Amino acid sequence: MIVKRGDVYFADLSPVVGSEQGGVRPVLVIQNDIGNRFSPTVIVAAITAQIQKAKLPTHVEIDAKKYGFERDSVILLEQIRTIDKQRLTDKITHLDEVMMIRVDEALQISLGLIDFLEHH
Amino acid sequence: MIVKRGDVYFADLSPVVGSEQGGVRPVLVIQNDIGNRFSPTVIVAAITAQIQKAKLPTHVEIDAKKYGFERDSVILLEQIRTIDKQRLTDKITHLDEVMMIRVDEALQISLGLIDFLEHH
Repeated sequence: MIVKRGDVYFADLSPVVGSEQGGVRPVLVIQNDIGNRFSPTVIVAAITAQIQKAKLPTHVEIDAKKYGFERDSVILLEQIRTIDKQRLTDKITHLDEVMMIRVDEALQISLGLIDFLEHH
Repeated sequence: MIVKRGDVYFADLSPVVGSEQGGVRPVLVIQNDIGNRFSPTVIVAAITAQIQKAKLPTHVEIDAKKYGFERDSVILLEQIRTIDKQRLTDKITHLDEVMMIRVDEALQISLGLIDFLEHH
């Protein structure tokens, strides 16, 4: 119910079609905190353990040791979903300010809000 | 490329969970144009004709007459989704720069990059 931006929860993103990221996996809350408190829905970015290195400017690496993670992981700002809050299950961790500034950069690049080819 | 940021397509969003927007409905391409060229996925915002007027800062009105819609509609920047391109069916229209400026502001608000409302 009462999530905060920067929180990481488990969520089932299934069912999916084609190259949509499915499965029960960590997701990062990226919605504003007004909707996070008051809305039945939340906007999340999928997290994967299939890669550990950011290949693209829409990727942000998570160090497993520093956070709640079993494996070094990558937040995929190209894989964003508005999900009903019923999909969220247990909380895993909360990302710090420096991590979220990286997230904001990748998220703005993903959504064409700032330049893709610029180093910011 | 396939689609361009600002393109509006029908997309088959079914099935969904809870308060997620579903069905076959118009959606607005909001992913950057580099991703739109190369990626199998596209990021979109759901459009609804259940509401005609924007009374929340995450909402942008679409005038049907101007844009070749059947019914005046609202773009819901709190309802955004990465979908496989296979979900896109027919192109409806392309929103102009004035509309896309309003979208970008609604997206910044939705995603907590600027204040949700003006703070006294």
